[PDB]
Amino acid sequence: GSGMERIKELMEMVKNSRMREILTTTSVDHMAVIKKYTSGRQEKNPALRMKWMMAMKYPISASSRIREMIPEKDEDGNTLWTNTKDAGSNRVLVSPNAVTWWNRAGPVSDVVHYPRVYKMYFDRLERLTHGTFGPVKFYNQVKVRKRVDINPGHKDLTSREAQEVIMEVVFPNEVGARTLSSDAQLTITKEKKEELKNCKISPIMVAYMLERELVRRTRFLPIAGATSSTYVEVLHLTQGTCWEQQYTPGGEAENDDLDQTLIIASRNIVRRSIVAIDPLASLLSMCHTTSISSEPLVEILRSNPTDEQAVNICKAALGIRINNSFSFGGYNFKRVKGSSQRTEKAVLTGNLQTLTMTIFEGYEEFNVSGKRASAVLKKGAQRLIQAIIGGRTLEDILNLMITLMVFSQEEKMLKAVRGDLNFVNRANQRLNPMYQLLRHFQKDSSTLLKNWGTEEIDPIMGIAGIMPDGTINKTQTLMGVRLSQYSFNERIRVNIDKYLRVRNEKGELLISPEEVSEAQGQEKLPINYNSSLMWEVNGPESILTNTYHWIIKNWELLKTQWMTDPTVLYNRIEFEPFQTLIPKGNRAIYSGFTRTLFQQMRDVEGTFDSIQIIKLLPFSAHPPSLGRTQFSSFTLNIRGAPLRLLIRGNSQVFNYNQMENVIIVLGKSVGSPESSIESAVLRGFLILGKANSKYGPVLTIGELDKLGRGEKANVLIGQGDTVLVMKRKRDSSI
Amino acid sequence: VSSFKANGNIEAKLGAMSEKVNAQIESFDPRTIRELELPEGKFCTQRSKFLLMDAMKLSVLNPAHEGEGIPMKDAKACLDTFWGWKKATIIKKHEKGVNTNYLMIWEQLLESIKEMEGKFLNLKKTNHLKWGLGEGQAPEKMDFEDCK
Amino acid sequence: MDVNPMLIFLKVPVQNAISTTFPYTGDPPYSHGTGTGYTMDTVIRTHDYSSRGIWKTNSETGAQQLNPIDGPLPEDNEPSGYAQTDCVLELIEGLDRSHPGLFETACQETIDAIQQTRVDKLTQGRQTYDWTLNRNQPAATALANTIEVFRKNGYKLNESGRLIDFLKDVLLSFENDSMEVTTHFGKKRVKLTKKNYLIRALTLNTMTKDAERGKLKRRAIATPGMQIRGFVYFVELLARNICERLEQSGLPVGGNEKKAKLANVIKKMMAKSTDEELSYTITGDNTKWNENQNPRIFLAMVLRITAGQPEWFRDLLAVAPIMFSNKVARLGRGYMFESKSMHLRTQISAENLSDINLRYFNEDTKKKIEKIRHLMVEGTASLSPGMMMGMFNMLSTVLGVSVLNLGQREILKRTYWWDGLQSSDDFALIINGHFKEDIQQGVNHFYRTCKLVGINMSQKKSYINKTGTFEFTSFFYRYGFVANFSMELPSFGVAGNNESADMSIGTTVIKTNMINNDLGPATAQMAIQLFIKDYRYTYRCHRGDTNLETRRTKSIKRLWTETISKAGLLVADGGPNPYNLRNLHIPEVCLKWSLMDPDYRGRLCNPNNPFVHHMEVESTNLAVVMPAHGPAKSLEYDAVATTHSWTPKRNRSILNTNQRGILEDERIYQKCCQVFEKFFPSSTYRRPIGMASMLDAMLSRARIDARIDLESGRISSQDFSEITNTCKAIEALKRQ
Amino acid sequence: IEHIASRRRNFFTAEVSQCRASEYIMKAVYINTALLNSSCTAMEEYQVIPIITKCRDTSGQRRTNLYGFIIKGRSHLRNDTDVVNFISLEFSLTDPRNEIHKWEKYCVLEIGDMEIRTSISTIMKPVYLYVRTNGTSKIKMKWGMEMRRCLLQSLQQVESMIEAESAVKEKDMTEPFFRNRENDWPIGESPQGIEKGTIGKVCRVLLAKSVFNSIYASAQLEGFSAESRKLLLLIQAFRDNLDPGTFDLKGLYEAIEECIINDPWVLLNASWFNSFLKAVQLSM
RNA sequence: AGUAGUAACAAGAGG
RNA sequence: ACCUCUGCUUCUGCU
Ligand SMILES: CN1CN([C@@H]2O[C@H](COP(=O)(O)OP(=O)(O)OP(=O)(O)O)[C@@H](O)[C@H]2O)c2nc(N)[nH]c(=O)c21
Ligand SMILES: Nc1nc2c(ncn2[C@@H]2O[C@H](COP(=O)(O)OP(=O)(O)OP(=O)(O)O)[C@@H](O)[C@H]2O)c(=O)[nH]1
Ligand SMILES: Nc1ccn([C@@H]2O[C@H](COP(=O)(O)OP(=O)(O)OP(=O)(O)O)[C@@H](O)[C@H]2O)c(=O)n1
Ligand SMILES: [Mg+2]
Ligand SMILES: [Mg+2]
Repeated sequence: GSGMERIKELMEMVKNSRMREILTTTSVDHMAVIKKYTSGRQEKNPALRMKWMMAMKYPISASSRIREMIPEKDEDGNTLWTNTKDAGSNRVLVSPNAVTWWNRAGPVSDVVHYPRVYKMYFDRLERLTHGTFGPVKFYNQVKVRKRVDINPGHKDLTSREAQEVIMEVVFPNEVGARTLSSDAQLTITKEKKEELKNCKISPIMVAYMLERELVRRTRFLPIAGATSSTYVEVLHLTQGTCWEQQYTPGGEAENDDLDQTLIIASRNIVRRSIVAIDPLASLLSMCHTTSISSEPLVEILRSNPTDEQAVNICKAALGIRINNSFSFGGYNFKRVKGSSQRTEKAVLTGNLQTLTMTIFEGYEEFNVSGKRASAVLKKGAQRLIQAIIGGRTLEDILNLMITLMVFSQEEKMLKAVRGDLNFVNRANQRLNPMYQLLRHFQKDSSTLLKNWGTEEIDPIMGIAGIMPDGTINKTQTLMGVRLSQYSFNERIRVNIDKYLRVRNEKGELLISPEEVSEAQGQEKLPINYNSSLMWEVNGPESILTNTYHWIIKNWELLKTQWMTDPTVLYNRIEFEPFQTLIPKGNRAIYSGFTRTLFQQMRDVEGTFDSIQIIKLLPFSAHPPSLGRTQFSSFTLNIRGAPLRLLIRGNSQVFNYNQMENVIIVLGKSVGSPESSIESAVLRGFLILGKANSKYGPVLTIGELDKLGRGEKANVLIGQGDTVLVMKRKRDSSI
Repeated sequence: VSSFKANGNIEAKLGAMSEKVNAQIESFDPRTIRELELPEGKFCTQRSKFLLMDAMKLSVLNPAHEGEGIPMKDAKACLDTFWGWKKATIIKKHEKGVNTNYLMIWEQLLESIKEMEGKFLNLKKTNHLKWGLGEGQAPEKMDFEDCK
Repeated sequence: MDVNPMLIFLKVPVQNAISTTFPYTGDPPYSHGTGTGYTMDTVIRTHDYSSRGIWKTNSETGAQQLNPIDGPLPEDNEPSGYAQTDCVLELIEGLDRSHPGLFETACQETIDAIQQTRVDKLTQGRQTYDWTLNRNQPAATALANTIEVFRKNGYKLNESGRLIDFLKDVLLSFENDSMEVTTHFGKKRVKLTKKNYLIRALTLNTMTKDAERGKLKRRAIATPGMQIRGFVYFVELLARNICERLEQSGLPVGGNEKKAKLANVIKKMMAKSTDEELSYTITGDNTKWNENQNPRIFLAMVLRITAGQPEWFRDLLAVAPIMFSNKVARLGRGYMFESKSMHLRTQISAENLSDINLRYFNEDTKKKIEKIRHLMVEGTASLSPGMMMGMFNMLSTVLGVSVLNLGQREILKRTYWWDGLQSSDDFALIINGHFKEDIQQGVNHFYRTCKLVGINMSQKKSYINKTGTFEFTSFFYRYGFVANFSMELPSFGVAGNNESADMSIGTTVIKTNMINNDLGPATAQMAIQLFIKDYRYTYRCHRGDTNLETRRTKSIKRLWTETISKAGLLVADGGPNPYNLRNLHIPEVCLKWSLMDPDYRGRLCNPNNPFVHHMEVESTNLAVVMPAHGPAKSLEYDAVATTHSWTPKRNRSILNTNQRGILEDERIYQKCCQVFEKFFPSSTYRRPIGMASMLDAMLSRARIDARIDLESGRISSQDFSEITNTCKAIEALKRQ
Repeated sequence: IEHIASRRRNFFTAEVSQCRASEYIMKAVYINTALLNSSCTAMEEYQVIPIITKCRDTSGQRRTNLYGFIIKGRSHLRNDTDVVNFISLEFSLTDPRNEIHKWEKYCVLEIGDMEIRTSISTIMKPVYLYVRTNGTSKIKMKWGMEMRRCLLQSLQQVESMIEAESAVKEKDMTEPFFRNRENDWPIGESPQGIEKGTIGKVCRVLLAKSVFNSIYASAQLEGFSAESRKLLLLIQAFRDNLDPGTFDLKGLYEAIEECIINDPWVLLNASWFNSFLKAVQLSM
């Protein structure tokens, strides 16, 4: 009697004039309101109210039908239900003894569908049961707040694709007009439809769980290590304020996460290696010791098809064949001939927006292949010189065109952005310029297409054309856009020198380490370098805190060495990571400044300052170079934002707190070491004490050169202070 | 509003507003600031719901008696450990109270326990106990029109 | 030795032990009795701050309306409402210039929203002033009442299902000569005068705020009716869309995201500074933010933000500010009086305050009533100035941010500059300059500019120090945010939803705090133990082997003695606690699944059970919590639906009132909605669309369902005919 | 990490479980639980509630403790602030007459005698019964029922101090902190000056603070704690060399001071703030 | 009386 | 007297 009982119920209701009035005068639309009509209020103090009600005999509201399904009194004479109707419904008031009764003695259903419906939940336990624990380590680490994924096993659908799918799976006949384009949608539907046939769990719970499962959800969390969802899921277990619990969840990685981590590892290794005396030797060492989730980096590099500049430098070193390309918009980009160079510049979008953006300037040629489409591209500086394109469908040729127009960096696409497009997230975090544009013009190219123009095509027919419509067109096309139809995938043997320059067998320069992106990303999966060349605690913030913590804890030895044998101190290997945080162009001068200042402190007895030494020491670690520049600070690149470390006194980055007697680096204690004359702030000058108008007006720093041995001044030294300086009668060579 | 174009509007009104409108900063030096001032009056008095440091317990070790877990049974067992009763006297008055009533509540209580049977004890609503529990002390509620 | 916990601060920085300064293990303050006193207080103060403005009598309501805008400039530091239109406009223009295309985009999105929003969006509020009853009601009930009374009086554009059409009805309803509603003496039709009706439409009901921490004294809050709420909604959406793209806005970002944004702002600031500049931060708050905001200014802001946009949308958005300019406050529940001599007590109403003899009142309250009398109109108080608590959080935020935006070096060209972050009235201002004198001047420039737009920095609540430490809405920064675990202490307990929801909430709270508020592992373990004990006592679900006596002991003991694998029993079924740190994120039912006697499991998880009260996907596994600070939050939890997913009984007090009839209406409605869902199961997931009646849709569905069932063989040919027969009889019966 | 946590937890469980503040927790939880349930189920009955706790000696044995009795009044509690009146009747060897201001609301009875013997002979001590009318509400009973949360407030702070040192030392400082039993936090004042305590003492002092915040919850405490926090923060800014300034320090002092009215716990907290200020002043 | 604390509770409503 | 009903429901807002 499928349909029998419900139509009979309906009959009875329509026999009541009131109910008939409601059902004949309430639109489906208006049902959305009257569905919520109530005198009942959302409890405002549920904790108190439950403590109150749980003292009562009949605090629970149950379906009327409970009266048919369980006894009125149990074996012990407890009343389980009553006939009192709960306010505003036909539910009845029952005892908590009714719940226990049901659970010991009620009807037994089969639970076969439970694992599948609540898979998202059960998978959590599966990962944990098959998880492996390593040691706990104790240290301070900066946990930086970022947005991370929180639900492993999603299918990367938008809420409207999920809805569409869930409508098909759970309520197919109520779908309405339109149906599913995507094939992802279709194979999920079938799988789920097949998994959940004959399912008797409430469709509400099935839809709820499907929605939780299928849609990617994120959250902003403080997170020090691996950002993958399977690690996020156990953040409470693996990360504490002063500890890491090494752990590997059961199950496979995502190929996406591994690829992403491989790139981060390879970039980290390249950047660390470039600052060693023998980059190639250092890079090979790190390649050979590093693992990603206990998989050797060497094996990943042999088996993994990722084409990226740092990855390829590592592959070359290891004698692995490379496809001299990178990824962009899902398409693989082999550079045939020419080259260019990375330069940042300001750029007004048609959105009406200023934006620093790395722009490649120069002549280049690109073979481009995807899984459905391919093309030949010729490029200048923000110049789409020409794009010859092919594939399976019109669709797939289009989708690559969009990508290439955007890839050009042309003004016409720059100034075709319309509506909401920003380059910083809500949290003020800078986003990828190019990926933003790509996602935009894939949502809607109509402006882009109309803003581009057209071109009259010749009779060398075979060189076809595509119109601002998206239309196939014989005599006209867009600008630089044509249509046509061995060894693009083919991996080549290269050679690599001591400084990581990669060349073919013919000996042409394919890759230089300066072409490796400077972006410090966060790895989706754990990286263990297992290397003497890398701090045990990963990450840029940790380079800072680790280095200073290490100086301090070893200060007694390092001090004696500062006094007796500086040059050996400066060249120590523990300072190399820190060097990677300093802008390349500043390393030598920063070093020269620091060594000079340190020599001055030696020459001018009685002016020892251990904090000043600790603070500047890592900047000593580069072949020096003397100059005229006085520095008021040194720049450090942390996560692509410059922090400035003030030469004189405390800064946000580095400060000594008198009250705690600790040095605080990026907000973290790194422990403590435990006259007015300052010898190690200015090159060639001494600070005596507070300013004195006796010796004339307050000079900037960059106006002190025009003094002479013994001659004094007043200086705006920094952070609002004015001080009395003296140019030294003898200076220090270093 | 639609044709509005700014041109020194804030600057002009800043130039017309008295210097008495300001946020002068006073340097804060904890060496020259005073202690907080506390209120004066009668001395503060205890207001916990139960005694704290001055409490005294009657205890039974490793209780085994019938009804171990039932409060009033445990209570009887604890009471049984004290022999040294004597006629209750008042030795410190609740100045605003009917001290007689408190004496009588205790006597009623003790007796009702000694005589009790079962797991729970409910006391008779004597005049002294009613008083102590504010029985009937709520004013009778009336319409304004009838008492205005 | 006398113990003094405060002495810890001699060694430990205050921020690093800040947790101890939050006494959130005790009950927070509550009001008892009326809020009428607090309502009069805010009405009085709001007028006092604007007292040098211009009075007018409203043509439609007769309300006395004070207008301090473009009034005389402040002459001292007392809180002022003398905001200056041209100054506000300069600031908003400044915001337009700093962010080209921002206004246009936020407007575009708001327009799309206006076209797409369904009337039922207004069901999402909490307690709502219900003008048809002159009493508060749940938002959905208040919406239904307005719709019903509207249609009976001839307004029904809202039948479209579009919010904007309901908004049209609202404005059109004000033309009515006499709006009819029905009161319950049985049932009486009552005709409101045009003036009566408009006053009720412009009403915000008032009550006192309970359970607010950190304050000796109480204050009043307000709830608008349904005529106001739809318009405010769209103004605040527009403002939200703007706030989301301002680097200086603290809304609507929440905890971690807010902290990330603040940290970025400091980082930004310091990068843009020179090494020679001093930098100071004000930990900032404003005096009586809401009382000094002004609807007329909001009107200006809205017109300026929406410049160049279609006039229908400008005028639609301007409605909320106009209504607020013309608002009145209900004065609350009145007062109680007592006669010592006659041992009696009685209730007077707020309405009585118009003309009651003043002899009954203490001097303070007598003075209040005297002051309020000239504002009273048909039982309410005229309140043209101010916005009342939290009504335009986002638009007011836009005003504060606009001042922050002024501080750019290239605008000021002074020896100082500023930036910062603002959320409502709370702010962190970072001022930079060469010398301390520059800082002072910059602070004065910022403060005085704020004054010119009715923002009054609280001198006693705000302080300044060199940049590096600061506080922002109970987030403490000491060269980076530190934890404040005590803020969260109230959330450690039994939530009071049900046995299933509460286990999941309890373990999640522990886990979340380990991640976010530096809840260390040992204390987290102890939190598990403390939670389990409280859950067991609350729900009387002591372990089956224990010898406590409750009303549940005997039935749980039987379940226990009869169970083979006891480790599989849920705690609520007398089972053991499985939780430790590592599995806090695993729903209990999952955790114990493999360890359960198959029969218990099949009962516990029986989908046919009568306990679980499912309703809607969108409100599935959702609880409401009230944090120690701030608005009610929806809380998602992860749990398998079982017989433990039950619903506690409803309040029955209404049975003793004239409003008991409502219970019957609810029961009928629910019965109609339930049967509807037997025909349209998808309606529990998404909301169904249509102008068709509920009955017509169910008839059409039965017929075509019965036909497919027939072909596919799920049903006999006999059954099938009876279905189509029943349908025909329903068709007929529907004609009387 | 679970194994690490349990070792530290055992240290914690000891310090806190044996602390007298934990006695008050259990009294409060038992009394409020019994009063709430009785209030709900027996609205017309003057029902008796024995004040009971159960503990174990360090020497391992179970003991049941009786302190006295509560008599519940009628209890038609509707609003969450609605009052249930009750009588408390509580044993004590304390003679109130030595400190009567402490006992304004109580009528103290003499009800018996208690023996103490030694050698040359013995001594009888009077047994008093502290009797008073009192009241509570559903909101206050609910929070009293939850007073175990006080353990978390103390231990979370203690554990944060252990962890902070552990990060810098790169090892678990739990055992060193609990065992090196060196006096390494200022927690009190004697006539000679500032006294230091071990982490164990800090735990119990912070626990007591938290427990007293719960027993003596008030609006006075709320306002005092929020406003005095700003002054604490200003002092900290000075000690960090961040050159703090105020805009209306006078108004800030008045905002703190108005919250100190009559509550013994807030009065003491105000006094503590003053002692802290003096001690800081002396150190500068 | 007591709770409390800027206004309430110390049962309300109905018969 | 006694009977009946009620224990968040004339009072808990906003992004
Ligand atoms: C327009 N582009 C972009 N591009 C390459 O595109 C690749 C990926 O694009 P991208 O936006 O730079 O991303 P990338 O910096 O790798 O991402 P991340 O933020 O993770 O560092 C890079 O390896 C970059 O060299 C180019 N490479 C060359 N040679 N010439 C070009 O004109 C361009
Ligand atoms: N709209 C709205 N704003 C709120 C609400 N609660 C708090 N706020 C705002 O958020 C601010 C931060 O609150 P907290 O700092 O946590 O508490 P507080 O006691 O007001 O602040 P302190 O002065 O720091 O003690 C408040 O000062 C208000 O400006 C709320 O429920 N609604
Ligand atoms: N529970 C709350 C608390 C605050 N607010 C909003 O937040 C503003 C700032 O709150 P707060 O600083 O606490 O109060 P003020 O109104 O500024 O008054 P004052 O600071 O002088 O006490 C309020 O005006 C109001 O708009 C709110 O809507 N609800
Ligand atoms: Mg404020
Ligand atoms: Mg505020």
